[PDB]
Amino acid sequence: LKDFAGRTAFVTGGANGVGIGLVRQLLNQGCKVAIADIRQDSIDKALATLEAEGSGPEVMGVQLDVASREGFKMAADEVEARFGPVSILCNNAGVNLFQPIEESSYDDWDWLLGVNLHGVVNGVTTFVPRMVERVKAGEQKGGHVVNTASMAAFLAAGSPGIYNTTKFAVRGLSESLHYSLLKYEIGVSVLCPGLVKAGVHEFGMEPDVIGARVIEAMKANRLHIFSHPDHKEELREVFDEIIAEYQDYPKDPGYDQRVAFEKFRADSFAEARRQSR
Amino acid sequence: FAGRTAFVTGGANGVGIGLVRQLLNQGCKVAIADIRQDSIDKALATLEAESGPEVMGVQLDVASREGFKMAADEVEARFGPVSILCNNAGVNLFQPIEESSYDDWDWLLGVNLHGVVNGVTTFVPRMVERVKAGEQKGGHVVNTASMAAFLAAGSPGIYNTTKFAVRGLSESLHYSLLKYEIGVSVLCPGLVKHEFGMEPDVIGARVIEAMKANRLHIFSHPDHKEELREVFDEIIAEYQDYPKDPGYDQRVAFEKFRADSFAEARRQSR
Repeated sequence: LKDFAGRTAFVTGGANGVGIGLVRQLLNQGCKVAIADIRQDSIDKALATLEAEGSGPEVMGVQLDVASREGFKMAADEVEARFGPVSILCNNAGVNLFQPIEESSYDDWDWLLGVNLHGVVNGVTTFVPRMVERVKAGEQKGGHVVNTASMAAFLAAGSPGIYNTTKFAVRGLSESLHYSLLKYEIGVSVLCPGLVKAGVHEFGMEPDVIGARVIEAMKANRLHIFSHPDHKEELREVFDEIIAEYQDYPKDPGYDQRVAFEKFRADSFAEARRQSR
Repeated sequence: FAGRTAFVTGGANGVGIGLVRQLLNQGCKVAIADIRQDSIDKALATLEAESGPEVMGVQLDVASREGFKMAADEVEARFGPVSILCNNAGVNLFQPIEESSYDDWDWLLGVNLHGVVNGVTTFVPRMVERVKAGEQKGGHVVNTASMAAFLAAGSPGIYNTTKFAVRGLSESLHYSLLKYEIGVSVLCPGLVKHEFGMEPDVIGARVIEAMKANRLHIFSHPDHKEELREVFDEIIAEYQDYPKDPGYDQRVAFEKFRADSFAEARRQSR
């Protein structure tokens, strides 16, 4: 992704937290940015303070429930009418609920799936096919999709069960999209933060620091953005344990033929990853 | 195992019928649930051709929450409380995400994700209440994901998305159910029997052993171990040796703490 100047970006959950940091840093790269958020009140305050920062003519707000496919289309059309084609999409909207799954209701699944999973599906489905059409037409060159997952996309304990489910799903979506969009040179990253700012609420990473790390990772088309170096050792141990779960099973009939074919699609996939790096 | 009742979705063939047969061969009573009536009937015919007083069939669209509830009720009215749940229904679609419509998402999410959500929401609270009442001891939920829960290429994008989600769901439920001694496994097979795919009976047999160990990931296939080791190495290699940001020292002290607790839960699990 060369040069951000003159590009239009759309950021869901853009009104605060990780979102406002992304918006600010994109602005700092010369992007026009639309803040999309569920609450009009949060949007107005974000716009107020970005105007106070001097970015006024480069930002707009659009009230949006990311769970709504209809709403997402209408919001995209509005932003593209005002600021022109969007080539950067940050699906950053998210909600949480600290509960194990066996204590969670169908209403709880619907609420979290709508915002955390559908929001990303809807963002991707609204914008990516537009991007792909513009690229095939020579009307767009390059672009990026950043989806905010979590370290919960790797490290899943008992709670928050539904959250961990939606974050693993966002990771699988993002990894798949990353490989399918290489041919169009649209980048895809999944942002996997730890704690964002007992004093717990106090020592989380600053959204602006996360934002800077994201911009650099987008420039690299880095698949996994580990904004936090915190979990490296733990994740390595978790990985070692999964590998340790392989059992020393006997060859079933058809094994040699199957592995021969398998090493074949394995080669094509390692080829796709090698081109990604 | 003997005397337990199991409920298997997509139970009419592939992996599902492998699990059904092997579960039947441990002395379980087994309900085959599947969306297609005649599939069920074919499976029931094959199995009678081998006891049939211990197997039943129930038509079910796993995407339907009301349907799942009624199927659960029917099974438990005839065979008794279900203590083994295999959420094994699944569909695939070989397409990248940017070429997939909302209808494609709704279909695959319906079967592959909502199926597991519905199975778990229908049955697990019943199991937990019974464990709490001292009416049930032990139990198991096996969810069929795929090696696509680990190895996600451009296609099939929606399929990979649903399988990551089932894996994340299974891992979370495994840890939360430990205190009720209800086991949870995610079955991650490679190719199933098209002439060199693994026999479903062999997958089922390996699943039964893993259930007894409460093994979190069931890698039925030795095939992918080296490939997966490589993927994990590349993921760790994406970590960036970033500078210490403000609060880093406190934050990392806290993370070592919750990691310690989590590492403890995993050691207990093993």
